[PDB]
Amino acid sequence: GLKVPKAVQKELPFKSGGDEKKARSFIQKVLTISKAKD
Amino acid sequence: GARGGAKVVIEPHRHAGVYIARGKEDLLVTKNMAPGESVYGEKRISVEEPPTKVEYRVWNPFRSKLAAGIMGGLDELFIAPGKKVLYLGAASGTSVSHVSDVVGPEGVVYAVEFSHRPGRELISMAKKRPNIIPIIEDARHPQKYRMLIGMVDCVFADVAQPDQARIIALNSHMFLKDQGGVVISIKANCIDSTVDAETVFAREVQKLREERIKPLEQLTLEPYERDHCIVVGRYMRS
Amino acid sequence: PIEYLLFEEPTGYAVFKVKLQQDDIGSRLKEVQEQINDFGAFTKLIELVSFAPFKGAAEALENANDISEGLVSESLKAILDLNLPKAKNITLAISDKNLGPSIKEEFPYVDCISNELAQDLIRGVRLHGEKLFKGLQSGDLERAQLGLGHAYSRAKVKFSVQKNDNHIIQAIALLDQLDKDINTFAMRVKEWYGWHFPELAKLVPDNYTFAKLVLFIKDKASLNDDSLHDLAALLNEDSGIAQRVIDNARISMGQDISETDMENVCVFAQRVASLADYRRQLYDYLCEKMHTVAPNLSELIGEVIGARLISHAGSLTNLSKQAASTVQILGAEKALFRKNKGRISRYLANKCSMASRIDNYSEEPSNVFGSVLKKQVEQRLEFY
Amino acid sequence: TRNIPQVSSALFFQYNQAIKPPYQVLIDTNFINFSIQKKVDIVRGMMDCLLAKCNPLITDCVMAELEKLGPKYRIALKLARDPRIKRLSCSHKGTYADDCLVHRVLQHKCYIVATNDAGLKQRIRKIPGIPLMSVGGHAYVIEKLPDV
Amino acid sequence: DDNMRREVQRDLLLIKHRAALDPKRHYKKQRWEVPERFAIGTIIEDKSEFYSSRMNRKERKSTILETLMGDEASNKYFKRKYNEIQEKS
Amino acid sequence: ARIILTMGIRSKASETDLSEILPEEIEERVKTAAEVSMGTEITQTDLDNIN
Amino acid sequence: NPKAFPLADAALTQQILDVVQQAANLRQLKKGANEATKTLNRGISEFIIMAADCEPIEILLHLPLLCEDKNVPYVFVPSRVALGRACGVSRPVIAASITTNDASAIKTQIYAVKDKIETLL
RNA sequence: GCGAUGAUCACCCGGGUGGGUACAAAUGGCAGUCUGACAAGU
RNA sequence: GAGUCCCAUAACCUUUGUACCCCAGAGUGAGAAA
Repeated sequence: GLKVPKAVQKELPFKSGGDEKKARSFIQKVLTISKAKD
Repeated sequence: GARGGAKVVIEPHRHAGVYIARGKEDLLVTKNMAPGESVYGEKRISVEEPPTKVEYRVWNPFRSKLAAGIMGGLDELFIAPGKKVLYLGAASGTSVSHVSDVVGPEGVVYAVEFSHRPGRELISMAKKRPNIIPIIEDARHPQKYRMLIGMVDCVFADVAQPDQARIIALNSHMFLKDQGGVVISIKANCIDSTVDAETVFAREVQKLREERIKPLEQLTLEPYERDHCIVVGRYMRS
Repeated sequence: PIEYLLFEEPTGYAVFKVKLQQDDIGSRLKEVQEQINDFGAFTKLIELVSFAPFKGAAEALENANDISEGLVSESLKAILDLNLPKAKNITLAISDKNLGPSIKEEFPYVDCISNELAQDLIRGVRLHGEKLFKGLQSGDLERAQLGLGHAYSRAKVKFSVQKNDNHIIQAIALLDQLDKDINTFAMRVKEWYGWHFPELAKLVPDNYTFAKLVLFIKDKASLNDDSLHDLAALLNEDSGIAQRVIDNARISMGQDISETDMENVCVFAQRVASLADYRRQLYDYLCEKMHTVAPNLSELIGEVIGARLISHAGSLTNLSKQAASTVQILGAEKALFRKNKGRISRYLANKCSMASRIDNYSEEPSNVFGSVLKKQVEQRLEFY
Repeated sequence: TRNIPQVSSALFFQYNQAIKPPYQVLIDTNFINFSIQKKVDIVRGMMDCLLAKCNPLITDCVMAELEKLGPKYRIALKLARDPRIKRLSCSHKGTYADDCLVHRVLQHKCYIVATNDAGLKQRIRKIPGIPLMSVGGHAYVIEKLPDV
Repeated sequence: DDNMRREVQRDLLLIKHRAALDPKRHYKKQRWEVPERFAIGTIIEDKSEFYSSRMNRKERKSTILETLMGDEASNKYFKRKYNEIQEKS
Repeated sequence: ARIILTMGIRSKASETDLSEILPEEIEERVKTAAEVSMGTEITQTDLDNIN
Repeated sequence: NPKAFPLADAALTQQILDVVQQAANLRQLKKGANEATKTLNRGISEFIIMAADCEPIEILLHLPLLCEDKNVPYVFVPSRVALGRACGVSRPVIAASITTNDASAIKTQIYAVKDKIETLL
């Protein structure tokens, strides 16, 4: 990713467990296929 | 597919009084007017509501031609809450019960049947639904049962007869409101098996029009049925 | 040329007078059709002159039969005579063409109209309904139409409360619920009275018997030879419990409970007794109805078993419709019909399906076919 | 609610497997005039062209455009009212026919259209399974009817 | 209810991304948003459908995701996919 | 339940007095409902167990 | 009025007993009361045939209820005894069902007989 | 002296394991019984 | 200071006892006996 020089980064204007571990992975698991599938 | 433990999310359909149950499969369902029982052995959903156990019935599109129309994606369905509906050709409660569910307790369903044998089960269904009024009488003679039907907003006719247009008209003139709903189911083989389906449907939409019904829509019911359609129309007396 | 209009209401007959006649040439014009919808315009066309309510439910149906067959009832003859002038010929609007000749026969001086113009006025009356009756007591039409519905439609089919089989489904549902309740309350009675006299609980295992003994033996201290004979009469002395309870009651372990406590035990035990008494009455009830409702099915397998089969299918009409294989699995969860054993179970299932068909589709089913259809099963049983 | 009209079940792609003898033919206003010009009068002129029995239909509109034509086109009116010519009544406000004629074949894939107006021809060419019949030369010609 | 259960939220997420759950199942393209009003209901069998379409009591779970947990094929199917994607990433 | 004990059949409802059971406004509703009722006639064999 | 209604006349029975016969040859025919019910349950029955002299008749009056629910024609022949040979089978048949097949060699006279049966109904 | 009004068609060594349905009991499991000096008025 | 308002008056799981079931299941559909 981008590595902006610090001098540029200074001169910016302002605007710019257990069972669940198995059931929380499987959610972030399924979401990845659907994104890759689409 | 839809097996006993499987859990589903009930969310409303575009048409008022119609609901969708999501999951691995999507089901068309209507809330049960008489919870705790099935009318033709259909499938049911029970939801815990604050807690009261509200109950919802599965609408099988193959069995019900109207439900196939919803699957077909009808733009307008006059059958809606707080509306009077005249059901012609009511063989039994297979579809009328679902129509009874859509109209709700404020509404009523005027079910018309001819053959006595299906009528007995329809009457048995009619008791369980206080809103259904069974009329075991020939639809070809609306004067026979004018005594029993008040003024109705919409007419549903699934009569599989060659003279259905005459039956629809006479009932529409006697019972249907001005600007009221007309929704018909047509099978080509009974009316005319000699000629293709498409010419038949053209002929039927023609007959509705002399009778002062403005037809709005038509839907063939594939993949659920061959050689059907549902035509939706408005009755323009004036 | 219309003057009077005859309209039928489920509550009664109302005849109307046509004050103004709508334009006949321009009947199909937009504006005139709107006037039918508009109540204010319509009231100028017609006015209510009479209404004759039906005396009761019976009159509405027999008139409902008569209206349909194009016939004139005594009520129709009565109302019309007082209204239509004898008079060239007075003109009456009727929705039915078939009713016209009947009216003409009774009344030669009236000429009937059922043209679209007459239909137009009749449609408007139905549209507004009781709003045109201007306050006259018509109750409310909607339930009367609904009430006349199972009066009219359901008459033509010739059912009977004889046909009704819900008596069997609710009886079996109530019977099993009673069976659970009698056991639940009875077992409580053992606990309440167990504190006071526990070993009497083991002496009389039969729950129904124990409640009766507790009713007589409220206090274990009270022990007399005459009382021993009294409780000896209860059940029999073959088990010897009559002598045991006296010997036990003399040297016992149960802690005395208060008078109010004992009052609940016998009163609660009395409640248990009543439910069992009602349960046997309902059991005998279930037997009688099935012989009346399903003599073939009841005779083949039995009353209690058949009532359960009807409930599983949901109705006798249901049970008749399924194929034989479905009927066999309908009672495969409680072994109602139960390698060689399985053959008999299916064989009986085939015949049970037939008995439902005979019972369901016969207005007055008999047991002649059920009696024989059991006999072949007996021949079937002997060969295997 | 979005509406996406279904393609007619009478179509295997752009073949209409429903139109079979006898046919239904709609008549356009210009067609009667050109038929009179080439002296190919209506019913048999088809019968030679198609070798099948057809049912000519004149809409309330088309009977109306024929009648706006005036005294110069009287012959078209009497031919238009032949009893063998059935009538297709219309329930739309406008008397404009070219939108009237095409819109029916949009619904039901069971008609042929009779026309010589270039205004109306290509509209039928995009829509699939609508045979298109016209009068040219000395007799009628059918373009998108493979059964011929 | 406001502050909805994590269990209900995960069930909704499953329906939204229903396409990815099975390889041989495909669905119409839909932008499904959480409905403003909804309930959670259970499917009840007719007695005649005991063999055909009734799952065992042990298999039944209160929330959809646990039933997906019991299915071994879905777990095996997916463990392969998650490994394959991470290799590309 | 106490109503069913006083009136066994809707025909009895028209004349049976429900004052001790129901207030004046409610008791007339059941009477009016009885004549415009919907249910079918039941046998005395049936009526006995309902009581 | 009669429970066995409508009953095919002498002629109409012959054409029905004809279409029954080729169907047995072409494996389009399910015969017996329960098979008729099963073909009805799956909705593969284009029309059913039943016998009016069934002993007793009541054991086949379930089928009219099933068909009229779903709009399948049905018709009665005077003889269950006659309906046997048309099935090609060595015992009497009280009820039989011809099934739906648009891929059958014998479609044309089926729709001819199926045309007549509704006219009778 | 037949039949469509229906013929035909899980493991181990008679026993033990394994599984399904319905009811009843558990003071068996989830499962762990909230905080603690200020509040109110002229 | 602080959720009665998602039955701790309860749901589910485990153990135990009682009574049935291990034939297919929208079960199949012409053989069986000699």
